[PDB]
Amino acid sequence: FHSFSFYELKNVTNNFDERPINKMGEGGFGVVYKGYVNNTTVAVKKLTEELKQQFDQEIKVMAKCQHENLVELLGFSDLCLVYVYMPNGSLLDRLSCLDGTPPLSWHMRCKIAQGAANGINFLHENHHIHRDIKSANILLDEAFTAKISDFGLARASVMTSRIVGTTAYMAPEALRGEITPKSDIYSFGVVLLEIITGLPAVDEHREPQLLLDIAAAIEDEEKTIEDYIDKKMNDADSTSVEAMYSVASQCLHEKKNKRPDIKKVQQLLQEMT
Ligand SMILES: O=C([N]C1=[C]C2=[C]N([C]C(=O)N3[C][C]N(C(=O)C4=[C][C]=[C][C]=[C]4)[C][C]3)N=C2[C]=[C]1)C1=[C]C([N+2](=O)=O)=[C][C]=[C]1
Repeated sequence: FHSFSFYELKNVTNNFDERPINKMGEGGFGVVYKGYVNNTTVAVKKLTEELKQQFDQEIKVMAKCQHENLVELLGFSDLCLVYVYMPNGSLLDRLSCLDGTPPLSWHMRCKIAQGAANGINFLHENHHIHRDIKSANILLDEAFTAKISDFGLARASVMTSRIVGTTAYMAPEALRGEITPKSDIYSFGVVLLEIITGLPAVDEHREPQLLLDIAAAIEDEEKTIEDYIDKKMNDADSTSVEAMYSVASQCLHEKKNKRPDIKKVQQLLQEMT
């Protein structure tokens, strides 16, 4: 950790230039900018007291959660969080091949899914619920090691009146204010479908619009997973694919109690390879 000056961060972000190439992404909770400090390329997240909680929620969890499959926080400071730069961005942007990056091989996809499961496993073992598991919050380092980000809106492992998260990924019970680690499982389910299909979780111009409903159609023998396997790879085999799809289907059980725990997800993803 460390305590950066707002002016230093401002200086290394070209006055937080809200224009891409120093900007690199934007959630609901803030904007992310590229920076250089201590000869280290960094990410700078600039973030009513709700927002100030998400800052300390990020610090509190990042103060007591270091794992190979979680992003690393370097410091803080207009509230600003500083992270180690993830040169290969988000799983979402790499699945979509944004900026012309090569399609991820099935081999790398299988590694990213296990990494992502291990990061969720560490969170759940340390009595944290992420509450916003999605391809955009799985980041990729210099070796394409999966790194879970955005532990804002996380909570100790109940109902809330402020339903938060990303609709296209959220469990039914989470959409009704419930807060259970089994919500993280369902959302990871949607991530596994993104990995298999290369399709976004919501596409306004697509029928169906939600990848969730594609999942349901396949369970009702009206679609097939083979017909949805991402065509932008040459190293997929049916066995590993339909084994990963099996994990996603178990993850996407509408009834929370019938979904596996993150430990069983990890095991099933290992058995796959
Ligand atoms: O670094 C954090 N995030 C982020 C990091 C990010 C890197 N990029 C750029 C990116 O992936 N690029 C990929 C390669 N590119 C090319 O053009 C290319 C290269 C080879 C062949 C063809 C094309 C362009 C650059 N985009 C990013 C967004 C977000 C981060 C964020 C947080 N966070 O709390 O938001 C925490 C920890 C780390």
